Amino acid sequence: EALGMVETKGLTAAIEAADAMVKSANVMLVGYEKIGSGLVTVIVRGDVGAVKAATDAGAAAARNVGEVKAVHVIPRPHTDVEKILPKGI
Amino acid sequence: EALGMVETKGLTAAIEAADAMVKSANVMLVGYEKIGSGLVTVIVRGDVGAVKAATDAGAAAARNVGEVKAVHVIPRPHTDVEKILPKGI
Amino acid sequence: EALGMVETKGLTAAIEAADAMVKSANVMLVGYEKIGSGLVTVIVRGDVGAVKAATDAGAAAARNVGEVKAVHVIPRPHTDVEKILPKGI
Amino acid sequence: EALGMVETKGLTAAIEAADAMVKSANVMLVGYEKIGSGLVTVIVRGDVGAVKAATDAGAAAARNVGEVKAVHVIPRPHTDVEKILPKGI
Amino acid sequence: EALGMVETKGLTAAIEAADAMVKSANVMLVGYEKIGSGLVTVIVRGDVGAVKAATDAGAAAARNVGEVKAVHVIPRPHTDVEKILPKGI
Amino acid sequence: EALGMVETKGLTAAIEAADAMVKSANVMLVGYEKIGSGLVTVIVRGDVGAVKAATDAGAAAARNVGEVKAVHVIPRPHTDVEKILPKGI
Repeated sequence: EALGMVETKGLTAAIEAADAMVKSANVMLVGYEKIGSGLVTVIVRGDVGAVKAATDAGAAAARNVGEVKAVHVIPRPHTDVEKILPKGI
Repeated sequence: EALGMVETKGLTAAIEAADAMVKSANVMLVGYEKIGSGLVTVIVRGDVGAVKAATDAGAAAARNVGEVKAVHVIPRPHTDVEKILPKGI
Repeated sequence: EALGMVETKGLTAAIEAADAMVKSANVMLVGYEKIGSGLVTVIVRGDVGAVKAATDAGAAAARNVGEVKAVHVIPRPHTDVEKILPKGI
Repeated sequence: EALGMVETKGLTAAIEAADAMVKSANVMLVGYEKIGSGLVTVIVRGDVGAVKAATDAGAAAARNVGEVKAVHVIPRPHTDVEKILPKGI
Repeated sequence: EALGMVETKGLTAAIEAADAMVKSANVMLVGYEKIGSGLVTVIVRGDVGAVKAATDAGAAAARNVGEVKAVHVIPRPHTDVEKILPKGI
Repeated sequence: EALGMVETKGLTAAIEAADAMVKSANVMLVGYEKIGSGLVTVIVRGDVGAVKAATDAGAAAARNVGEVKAVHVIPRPHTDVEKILPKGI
């Protein structure tokens, strides 16, 4: 299934991206990852069409609240890449 | 229930936002999250009217003590978004 | 009881603030919190008069050793705010 | 076996590097390491030819998503160096 | 007993300060603390005369290796301040 | 025994320093330490002659891959300093 990512500087902007993502399309929220430096990445899974719409809506909503750094979609992540992503853990 | 967020650079400014928030309106303090880089987000729950007043009072009080980065309100966060927020944990 | 906070960039300046605080007035040292980015906040509890004198003495002593970021006093923190502060833990 | 490394500022750019790496050549994804400051390093193992192609494809794909910091290949890491690398842990 | 502190940006400069401190005077190495942002503080205990000589020698040696941020001596730290310092833990 | 240290900004440059160190002279790799801010220090032990050659080779190799911050050698670290260094832990 497709992979969606919205990366922000600040947790507030992230939470906004998350909410806007799940509300906008039929994607499931995997959760958020923080790599320090105030960087937070929100991750969602679903069909490519859904994930694309969600990520667009997420980044849009996030820019209003804070600083958006990265936005990307992977229609079909390699299986090995799955194991470095959470299921919601 | 509504979601309120005040994000500051520095814990001191955050504590001020927190105190001012709960004192100003009938919101419950969920706690604070730190994503590194000195970024701290204070989270509260309550009715939209309460949360809005609290967050306004929080950011105002916080700017006097330190550096306010983000302030946002979500009147009704998606259920999936609930699980990435603490209850007070 | 009153709440006192001295926030510094660097642990050395913090330790100086701490020592100067407890020596200056009758406040109890709750400990120090670090939110990353080199930010360290020293926390004390006591009567408002004591905490005010301590924090003044703390920030003064700290500026000589390092970089002071924030200094604040809350004469009576809301009860909910208590649970996000340590007792000395 | 050869060692491949792609280091990015941001987790999103890293995930892109990872996916592009395993899809491009026959390398196994060891995982990613984060040393703070938003720095994330994706690690792969395989034959030198495979690892070289993967890392090229990884950095290329990553620059489109975010900020690439370092890209390196070690055809035969010393055995002692093995123990400071994960197996996928 | 007296308290000595040498704070550096980088672990290498810190290790140099530590070695130079214990070699220079009769102070016991409590260890080092890191508050993030690359800030590392080396802590020693002993008589004020010893600690003063050690810290001077520490900062001198450290500037040659890296970046020294803070250097301070507390001839007699308050007892409460003791509990926020390690014994070597 | 002698102590060798190579400090880099980024894990990739560090791994390169490590590999180049053990391959260049007869030093044992203690491991690497990260103090945040992307700072990583590679540590090796051996005879002073070996450690000196290793550290030279390490820093040289590391500058090609990334950013080298500090390079230092301690021919005979004080015993107390031993306990703040890993054995390979």
